[PDB]
Amino acid sequence: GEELFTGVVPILVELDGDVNGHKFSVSGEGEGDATYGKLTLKFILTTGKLPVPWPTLVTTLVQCFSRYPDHMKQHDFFKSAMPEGYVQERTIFFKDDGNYKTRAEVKFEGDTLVNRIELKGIDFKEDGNILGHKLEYNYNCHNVYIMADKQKNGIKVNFKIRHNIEDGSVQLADHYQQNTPIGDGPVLLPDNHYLSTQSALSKDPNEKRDHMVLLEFVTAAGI
Repeated sequence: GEELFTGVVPILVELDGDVNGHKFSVSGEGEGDATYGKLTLKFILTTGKLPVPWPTLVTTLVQCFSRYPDHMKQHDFFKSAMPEGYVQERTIFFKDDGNYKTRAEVKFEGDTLVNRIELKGIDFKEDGNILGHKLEYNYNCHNVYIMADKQKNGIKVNFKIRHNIEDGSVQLADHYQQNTPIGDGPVLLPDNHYLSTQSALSKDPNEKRDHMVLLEFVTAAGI
């Protein structure tokens, strides 16, 4: 698994979502440098209207591209799971608003690491922060504490996101995630540790379409 990320690995992201009955589809393209922990990615609205601000979809739209220093390479579940992949299942709640429920399967189609997603979002208020587009186009460093689940030969990941709002307030969003290998073969089940995470949103000055340009850095530590 580790040996498949030695390089700059191309990457594709297909998203299908359905927020309060608002169907859409997104389509990301970019590479990933596991060595540098580094993601570069253009996103693209392919079908329909976007009922949600992009920062909401960030954590949803490849933890196998996290940098693991040599002394906890024996903790890198995401990459051992390869090339057959893993299932990443999340529910995100939004304090005093709705929630997303998220299934996705991540794996190589040949040389291309593919991330294909179902999303479904319910009980968002027509005049709330989310559907109202009340969110500062930005993103803050976050930590992702990763504990094991021998029970389901997988991992369990608690973290929260502080979405900046236009007012000055914050729209927190509690993430409950569990990752399980698609194949049947042995994986590395880490000791307790986190991933320090950095996301920078931007725009293509030459893209008429509704898109996101995203530079990420994910390094591990803690151990």
